Amino acid sequence: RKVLRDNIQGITKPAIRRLARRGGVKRISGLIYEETRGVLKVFLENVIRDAVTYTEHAKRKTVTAMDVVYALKRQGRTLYGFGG
Amino acid sequence: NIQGITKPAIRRLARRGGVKRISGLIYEETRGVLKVFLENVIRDAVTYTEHAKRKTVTAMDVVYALKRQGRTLYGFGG
Amino acid sequence: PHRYRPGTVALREIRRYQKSTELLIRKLPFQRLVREIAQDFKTDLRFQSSAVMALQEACEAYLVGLFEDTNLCAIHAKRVTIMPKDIQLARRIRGER
Amino acid sequence: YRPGTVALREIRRYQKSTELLIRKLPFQRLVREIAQDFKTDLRFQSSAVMALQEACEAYLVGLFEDTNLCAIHAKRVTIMPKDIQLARRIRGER
Amino acid sequence: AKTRSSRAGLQFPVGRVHRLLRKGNYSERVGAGAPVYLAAVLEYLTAEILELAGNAARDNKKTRIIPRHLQLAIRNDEELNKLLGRVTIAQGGVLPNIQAVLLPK
Amino acid sequence: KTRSSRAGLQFPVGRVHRLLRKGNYSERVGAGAPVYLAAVLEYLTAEILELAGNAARDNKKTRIIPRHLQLAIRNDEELNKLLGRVTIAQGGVLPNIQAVLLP
Amino acid sequence: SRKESYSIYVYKVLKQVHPDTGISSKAMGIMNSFVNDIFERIAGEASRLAHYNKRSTITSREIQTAVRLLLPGELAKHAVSEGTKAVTKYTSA
Amino acid sequence: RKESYSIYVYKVLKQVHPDTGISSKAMGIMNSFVNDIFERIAGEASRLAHYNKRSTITSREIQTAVRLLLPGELAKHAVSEGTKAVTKYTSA
DNA sequence: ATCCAAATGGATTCGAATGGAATCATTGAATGGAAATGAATGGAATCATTGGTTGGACTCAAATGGAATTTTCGAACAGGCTCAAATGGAATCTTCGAATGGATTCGAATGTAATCATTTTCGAATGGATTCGAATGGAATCTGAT
DNA sequence: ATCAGATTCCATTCGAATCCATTCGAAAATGATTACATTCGAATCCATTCGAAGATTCCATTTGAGCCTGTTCGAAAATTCCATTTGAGTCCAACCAATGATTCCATTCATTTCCATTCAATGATTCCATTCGAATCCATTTGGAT
Repeated sequence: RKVLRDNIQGITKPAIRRLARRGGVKRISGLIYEETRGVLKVFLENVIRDAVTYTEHAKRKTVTAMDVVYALKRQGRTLYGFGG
Repeated sequence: NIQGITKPAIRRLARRGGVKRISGLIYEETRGVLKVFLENVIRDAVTYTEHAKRKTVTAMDVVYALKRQGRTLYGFGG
Repeated sequence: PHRYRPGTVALREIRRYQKSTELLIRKLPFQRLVREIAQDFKTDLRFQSSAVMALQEACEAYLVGLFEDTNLCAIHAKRVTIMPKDIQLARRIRGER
Repeated sequence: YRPGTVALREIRRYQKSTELLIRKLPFQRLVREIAQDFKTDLRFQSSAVMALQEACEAYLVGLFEDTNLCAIHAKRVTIMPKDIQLARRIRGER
Repeated sequence: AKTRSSRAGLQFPVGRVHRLLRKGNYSERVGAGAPVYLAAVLEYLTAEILELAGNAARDNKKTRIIPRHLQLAIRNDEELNKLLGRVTIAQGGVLPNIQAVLLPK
Repeated sequence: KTRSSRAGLQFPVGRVHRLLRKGNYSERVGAGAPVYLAAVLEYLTAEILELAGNAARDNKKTRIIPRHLQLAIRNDEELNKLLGRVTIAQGGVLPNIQAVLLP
Repeated sequence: SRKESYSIYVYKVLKQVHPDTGISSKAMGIMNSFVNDIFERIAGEASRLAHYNKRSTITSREIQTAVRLLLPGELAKHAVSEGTKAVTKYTSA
Repeated sequence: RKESYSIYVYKVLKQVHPDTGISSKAMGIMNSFVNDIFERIAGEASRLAHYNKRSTITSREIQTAVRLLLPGELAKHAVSEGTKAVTKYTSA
């Protein structure tokens, strides 16, 4: 498969802008869209790391939504609706 | 007794947090927040004390309470 | 031609998305991004669609929450606009730094 | 001595110290009152009131550093209740 | 041939909650009344959440509860919100709140 | 003759084994888990005690009292992250003073 | 592939409260997440409870003081009630 | 009766720093540290054994537990010190 | 207050994915007769704390005095909102091979379990200490005016 | 800036006092040790599930023009808050005298644990039923310009 480089830029200016709306934000500065993609990255790393560690104590090479779940739980952000 | 915690004690606690200047309405808000804290902790503390059917709070119970609140304490045995 | 004045399609949009629950990041760009983070973590990994859906969900949750707290940091300093300085204050008091 | 730098010197005074910054047990006065509004004929271990005071002032120094950052963020050098409420709201305590 | 869910007047299976207490290694032995009292707290909590949800379900004109309704149910009930402070609902949404200072002059 | 020596550790391995069975963690406890764990505990204490000793004296005091422990933990990023949610008795704060407030 | 869920009982308790209204399988999911989360928070809290006092069994008293410890305010009251009666009605055969 | 780690933290201390000792308050803090950490690790191991539904905690569980709790290279160094302790134990 | 313009509701209808039944079969609650514990049970030393009353001593509570932080303005600057035409690529569909799970068989290798006997570890005093609270002298420092 | 006088830290020695040190007996703990149990680490053959790729529609993405207003600007006004002495007010800590409240036994009964051995409960199936995800519309805005 093709190389995976630079997908954090698929999170566009508008998608970040909506996510500002539903959080109740009026005017969005220019320096925000980089700073958003920054924090989102850190976030998804810490969760995806922790998901995959579960996957491979599980000795599976498919990440289960349960492992996404446990991961999130471990982080202090409990998620409902994917518990199966 | 909430004012037995005086203005000087409060301002010192403001110092160790590294603050320059203190507002007049602060000490009030302080006594408020300390009160809510000491309340949520002591409540959980006491629940630990008398599930034990003991009516004296052990420092272990304060520790457990603090653990349950998410503010962990080291040095009293927990 | 008419121009709605600065800020009032913004309010229209806050009420727009707050009254909806749809996922706000476009699903495929996200899905790649997850495969990149996951792969440059570990290789030859496969996902359940429920597992990226789970992710994106938790993610927009996380982000929209942070955006509310950021906006309060904006308001507190008497600004109408969120800056990075705000996000760094929000995540500092949230204890993420 | 000029305004504001006996404040700095005092910052260094107490940060360079670990002393309990609230007096004795006017604190435990307050502790026993709060406690008996929960249950009566209660007794404390001296270690347990010390424990409380400890975690409590710890808590307060935390809230004061965060509030102080809120003060700075608003261009101000002085902490106001508005600050304490912003801090306590972001922490999720409200 | 008596089921325990009847004997305490509950819908939530008490026998199950007993098995799950043992299969979870919470302590080596389980009293007879602990699974009961707990199946009670869970059935009660379910009940409370479900008919708070129904309220906003029919205030948005719908015969059926979708996660949104649940989310609005929890977020508007102070004690439940507090209980679920760290929980995030699948497909939940937010409360239509707008900070005051952002309204026109 | 203790398993701690046979694994080369100072931290009691037998104790950790018992404390694993009676802590209700699962009905069965592997043979290597208590060892590996007693190791992580000896190591982590060790790391702490050493960073604590270093920071114990640049100020020339005999031994590690709580403050020394505090400065040890709060100065080492990985420890501070691990223990961010812990509060040390008699700890203190790092002498930080925000710049905007300096002369 | 067959094992467990609470969906039956959330469905009945649903008909008890709001007999008109139905439930969509996603929102049903979120309820499963809720029962599971809560079962776990309570049983853990109870288990550390038995442990701090050095006793090998979990009783109703334990589940109770667990419920008093987790739940905020008035649903903590309402819960202790609902349980205390579930139990006293139980020991009655 | 009853237990404390003060013995082994004292040994480990002078093994590491034969220069320095410890004041009983800081000793307490250390006991608390060991207890907290033991607890976090063992619990994470226990849910780990549960999420994949197996009745034993092995070295392997303690391991992905430690990878899960400890940040970065303190996790790597830790996996080490323990992974060696175990084979040198098992070699008899 | 005025007519005007895109946008916002929320009430009509349309084929379709979603929910909620009835039905057959696999687990799992549940009976019920011994096996093993568990918690009070009344009965006792022991510890660990309420309780006053005691002095030197900071530590507090007020109240002068002014000095700079905060507020409020009013002005200059620029950044972000808004709109519109191209078009990029997501979203949808439906295909399809087979890597990767998974139910279920299966046994050597691993962890329990009484049951002992040996030693480690605790607690409690007993003998050098190690740093607390002064003692000041000296940069070091802060800040008032030739 | 390098005077210029005070507080003030910032340390080099002292005579002590609150611990920690190693010692020094008396449980509770670990480690073996044969003797059972069990868990799974080890082979399969099924079966979900996912990765992929091509194609066609049009929903959004982007990008740049244009300018309103929100940020930061420097300044000017008003006020809350630091520094500083003085009153006295309540602490530090000091033992110290008392019997409540722990908590540890050496008994028993009630309670939970087992373990087959069935009894319903529950969960997986289609199985064909309805809210509803789209679809326009104009009532009702609501907007910003007259």
